[PDB]
Amino acid sequence: ARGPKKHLKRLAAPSHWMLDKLSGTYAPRPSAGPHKLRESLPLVVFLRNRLKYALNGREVKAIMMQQHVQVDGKVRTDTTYPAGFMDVITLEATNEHFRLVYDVKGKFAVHRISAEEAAYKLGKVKKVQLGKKGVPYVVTHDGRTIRYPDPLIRANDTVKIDLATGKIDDFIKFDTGRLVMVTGGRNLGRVGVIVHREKHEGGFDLVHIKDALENTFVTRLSNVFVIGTEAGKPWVSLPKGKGIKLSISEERDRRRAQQG
Amino acid sequence: GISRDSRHKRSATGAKRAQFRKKRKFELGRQPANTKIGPKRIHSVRTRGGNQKFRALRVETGNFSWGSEGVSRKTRIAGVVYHPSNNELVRTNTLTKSAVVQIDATPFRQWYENHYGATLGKKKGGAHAAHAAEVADAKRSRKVERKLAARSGAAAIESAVDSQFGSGRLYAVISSRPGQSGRCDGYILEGEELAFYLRRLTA
Amino acid sequence: LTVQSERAFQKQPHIFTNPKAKANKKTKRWYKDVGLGFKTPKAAIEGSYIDKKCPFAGTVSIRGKILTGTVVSTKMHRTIIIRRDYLHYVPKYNRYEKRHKNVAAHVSPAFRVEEGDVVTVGQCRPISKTVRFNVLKVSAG
RNA sequence: AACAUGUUCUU
RNA sequence: CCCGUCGCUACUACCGAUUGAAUGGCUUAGUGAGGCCUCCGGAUUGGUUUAGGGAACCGAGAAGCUGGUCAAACUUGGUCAUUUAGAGGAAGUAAAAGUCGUAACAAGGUUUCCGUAGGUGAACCUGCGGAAGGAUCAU
RNA sequence: CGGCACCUUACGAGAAAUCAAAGUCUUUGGGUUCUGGGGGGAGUAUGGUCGCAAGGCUGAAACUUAAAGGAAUUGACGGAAG
RNA sequence: CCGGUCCUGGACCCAGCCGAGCCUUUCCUUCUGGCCAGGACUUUUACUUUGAAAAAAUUAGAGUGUUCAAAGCAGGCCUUUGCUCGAAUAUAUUAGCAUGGAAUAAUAGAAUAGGACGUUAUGGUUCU
RNA sequence: UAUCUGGUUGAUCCUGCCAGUAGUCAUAUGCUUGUCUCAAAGAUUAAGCCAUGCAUGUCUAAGUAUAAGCAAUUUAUACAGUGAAACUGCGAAUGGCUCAUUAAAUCAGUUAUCGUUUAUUUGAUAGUAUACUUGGAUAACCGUGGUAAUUCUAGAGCUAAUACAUGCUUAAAAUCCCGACUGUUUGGAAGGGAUGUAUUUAUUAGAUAAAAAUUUGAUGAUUCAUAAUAACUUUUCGAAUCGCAUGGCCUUGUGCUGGCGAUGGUUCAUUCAAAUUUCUGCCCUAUCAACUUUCGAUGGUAGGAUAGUGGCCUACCAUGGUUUCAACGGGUAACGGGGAAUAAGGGUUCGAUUCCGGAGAGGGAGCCUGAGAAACGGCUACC
RNA sequence: GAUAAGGGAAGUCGGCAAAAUAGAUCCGUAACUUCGGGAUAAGGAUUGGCUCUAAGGAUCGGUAACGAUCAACUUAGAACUGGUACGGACAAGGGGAAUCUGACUGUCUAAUUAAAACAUAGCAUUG
Ligand SMILES: CN[C@@H]1[C@@H](O)[C@@H](O[C@@H]2[C@@H](O)[C@H](O[C@H]3O[C@H]([C@@H](C)O)[C@@H](O)[C@H](O)[C@H]3N)[C@@H](N)C[C@H]2N)OC[C@]1(C)O
Ligand SMILES: CN[C@@H]1[C@@H](O)[C@@H](O[C@@H]2[C@@H](O)[C@H](O[C@H]3O[C@H]([C@@H](C)O)[C@@H](O)[C@H](O)[C@H]3N)[C@@H](N)C[C@H]2N)OC[C@]1(C)O
Repeated sequence: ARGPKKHLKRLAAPSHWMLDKLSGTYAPRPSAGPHKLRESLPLVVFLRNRLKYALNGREVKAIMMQQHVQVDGKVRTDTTYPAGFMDVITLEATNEHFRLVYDVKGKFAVHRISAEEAAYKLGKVKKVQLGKKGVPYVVTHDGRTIRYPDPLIRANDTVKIDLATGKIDDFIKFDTGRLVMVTGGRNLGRVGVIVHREKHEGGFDLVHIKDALENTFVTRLSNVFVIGTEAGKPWVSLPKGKGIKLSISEERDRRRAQQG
Repeated sequence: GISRDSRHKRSATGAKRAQFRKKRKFELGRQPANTKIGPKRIHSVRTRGGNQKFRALRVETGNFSWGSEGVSRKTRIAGVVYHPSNNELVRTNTLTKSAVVQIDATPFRQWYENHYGATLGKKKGGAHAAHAAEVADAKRSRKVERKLAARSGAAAIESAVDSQFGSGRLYAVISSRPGQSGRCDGYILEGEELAFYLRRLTA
Repeated sequence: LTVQSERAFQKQPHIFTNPKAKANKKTKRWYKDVGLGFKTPKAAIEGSYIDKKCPFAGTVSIRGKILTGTVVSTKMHRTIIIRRDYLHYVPKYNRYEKRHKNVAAHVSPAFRVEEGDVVTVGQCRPISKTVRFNVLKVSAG
């Protein structure tokens, strides 16, 4: 087709953006950036369709042209910036902070956080190898590259990064017993804890997990995001629900119970 | 133009395929360089992605390696004496990869004499004996004499390689691709491969 | 079977036999393990054949799909065609029909294959117009 | 032994 | 009740001299625009930069020239497919009350029918073998 | 034990005539081959193929049409019988 | 049945279903560290179970006085300088991937023995 | 709602079709037509032909301003504000339209790249063994014009850069090769070179089965990454750019210095893409049974070409490859799919068309530019 | 016995006469058919010189798959080259669509007729 597409049709936009059908023909097309097109949430969606801070995209343009909006602390003006998993969005003018986290229903809930909290994030180790001049580095899930990591770090490990200096604070080894959070699949948004991992050479590795309530659920290894060291201790704040799935009758019961 | 697509060919069953689309630029070919031996002329080619290739149309000199000795020098190419794929390239001295060529043996001779102190050729004529007597009676300081002694023992080389040093031209194989890189580089023939090509040549 | 039976010299790439190094005055031979649990044959390691398309003594890697089938021709130099039988389900009649496909695969001279035998073939890079597979294991016919 | 034929259309 | 030829009319399709015609595809051979590569060329131009008047020798270089390569397109021939004219010929079907006979339905007045072969205005007749779907389930 | 048949019955089958299979089939599945899809046009035309020929095998379409057909019932008729 | 009744609650008997483990001549890989985690081997298939994943829109379907409805994915709250549940769920699976089972239907095996075991059998020849 | 009814006969029971009946996001047509919400709309025949107008442009404080353009006198006799033109940069390869071609092709699910290119984005990332900052061109502009005519341009005179070409500003210790003298059983030494990163070739690291008589990454897997040696290159680039604030130190010189930024740059990573690619799955047709292989058909070796694999092409060689499990050929009133209509169940029929994939821009072919096009609101040629 | 601008059978009873074709290699070849043919159907391409390359043998001598020596003209390919020539003289088919007629090869009017006439195999009749 002669070259790269620059438009995204509304019906072809990822469903986890909850874009209404009849608004118009097109959808925001997330720019090339740190996260994949499909597994990211562009800033215009975050700052318009979630927070209702803007009535439309022109006012989104105006808001970001005034250095208000920040991603991972740095200032961004790209209206279609592909904000993704673990990203921290700072709004100093409103005195408000956020972190993109998968709510259990499968989306990015509006997760408010504190200023002290809005200064770090987490990163899965894609690979570890030597660059030029023999210097070792590890690649994270957000396109960040860090040189001179701990000589023990391997793939599938989570690291803590400070959003100011880009430095690594502390990390996690991947093994049985780790609190995690599924990154894709049908088990999206739910928080579990590693039970077992089954290794298929040449294939796709399988990992067995368990929620706080006893539920064993398997998932592709590539969708496992370690979020802690043990059960009950995440390294970030969790949304209203703590990542446990509730059946439709359960939620209906709870809605009736709450409303009287 | 020239194309590399597979759609113009018959299926493995033997069916004649129908036209699918017009020719695409991402499947082009180009003209062979047909590199020759002469004064250097190198033309750049703009390729896909903004990269560059170099069509060696004519080359004088190439960087050749004596593999065993761990040394390589920028000699000059005399001619083409054998090509595995077509005798038309040897008959017209066309340089491509894997062409058997003769190079100037002179710079390797200088390196041999300077790094060791012995000489090659081994022929016992007039000029050969005169140069041998000159080399054996050269002026060497005591520390250079001792470092050359530390380089002794392994001084002698295989009988086929040094025998050819009588003519000042060795046998080599082109290892570079002159049409792709603009370099005409290679390595000296040695051992089993050398015996194979000599058997092919003298015949 | 003569190893140097061409108009060119047959050798493995960048495997140099320094004819005066120390003591191993033999034609050095390289190989690899193809992975996935498959055994490197002994005729590949202590052998003399030269095959740029050998999974073990050549530069092709195995990756993708692993297939098995019955050999129906060895009438080609160093490649075979295997026959994979299968059943195709036709939902309207709730029944099956017997269907087959022919696959061409490279067979290293490390193996001794003949018509009637079951092979396992691993996928490699396209190494011919029709060949994308490569014999890895041979069983009795 | 002989013996061919029966305008059209209904109620 | 009913069969075929024959007579008037209408419609459909078939065969048919015309080496008929037209349209569309594929293709041998012949010619071949143009680009690209290559090869020299050298209008022009700045000096690798240096010379008492400037004489060398550096660089850049247009038109054009050589040989290739891809190859539109035209002519010729071939082939394939699809429409289509045609003297005349031979069918089919339809259409209240035209002609000739009466083949079948009753043992339909020579039981009927099948295959084959001859004959004849027409239905049909005759020979050889077969069937009962017979006019005999039987002496 | 095998065979050519026959008689009675009708549980059963069938539109019936009838059927020991034409039964064990809406309570619908033992294996398997071939053939048909209203009546004509037509086993015609065309192409192919076999044949010495006569012909055999393969085999359409346009068009036309409301029935054609099967088995039985009552009557009528018979150059049928009593 | 205790009955223990606030629809529902515990040890005991009764039976019923889905399961496990041992023992019966006994299948159910095998070593190392020392009920997991790194080595050495595996007769092939069909079939069936379960799962990973599988674009929205459309379909089926939960919530919503678009005044109804088709629809849409919204909206509702003492009336705020705010607070708020949401944007469900199944369907997809011929082919590929992973997985439990061993009925049904195949395939292989020891017959000129060229057969199986000898763990720490015995001897010999090679390699690392 | 898992349903039938009329028609052969004097009457009957059947076969069997014709007819009736209901739906269609299925099209046309007739008649008729008050209100509201929603809404398809030159696909079908002609991917036939098209008058006219519009559909792609683009400037921030941060590339280049003597408009002989506009405003006023101002922290500005180098300019400083606004703002034409032009140079430079970027975009124009997206979108939108259509369904002609196309039947293992496209496409769908599923794979692969240990088989490649990738502007941009986002991470990183280079002190390498005249410098108070080098040159010369041209546009814009005034000026003479030529053609019937076009988004045609020629002579002449200026003049710029983030345009074009050139070129230094520089650490620290250390390693290696050559080595005149010199110590003297094998030392020191003057003096020469290479130090980065790109390029090409060759050769070495890149190890990890458990006890006697040292450091080393990843993968299922590599000749992987990375590193070293010797050499190679019509030498890649390791910043001669720009805006606002103007600070601090005095050894007071238009001194040494240093804040947010613009833009740019090599390599790797990432992201957006692309190109190939595995397995299985397409309608009718035998009045299509053999097809392919001259001139590549199936395979092998070597090369050439490509971004890269590969008969992609060439040379030599072998004689192979597909097929009744339907090859090959022919038809399609055939773009594929998500889907649509009807629906007891099983099915039947439709899908040009709101999303995804492909293909095309009258027909054919060939190219330029560019990261990306065989582009047509780009060029070239033929019809 | 030759040649001829443009036209190309308009000449003539009639293409009479002349022209055109022609060797060899490679390609390609219809109807019809007694299946043998038709067929050189039709219709295309190539061909010189020079310099090379490859293939095809004989006799001796013990994985001899080798060496030594000898030897004939055929075939195929490539580079170069010229006023694009080249079966360079010579030699050497024009072709196609049909009708009448005799099957065919063969035979006769020496000295105006070569034919459709005679013969023929096949078929029948007669003694
Ligand atoms: C000379 N032989 C003839 C034979 O040719 C043929 O005759 C046909 C005859 O069948 C045709 O007759 C046809 O058409 C006629 C027409 C009145 O419609 C009708 O009789 C009927 O439809 C049909 N049979 C007629 N039209 C031509 C004859 N040669 O059949 C009869 C025959 C006597 O044997
Ligand atoms: C039964 N056989 C018949 C034969 O008898 C004959 O029948 C004709 C029939 O065709 C005539 O009838 C025909 O012609 C008339 C008119 C044009 O004359 C038409 O109106 C009528 O529809 C048509 N069928 C009829 N009038 C007399 C019969 N004998 O017609 C030929 C035939 C079919 O073979």
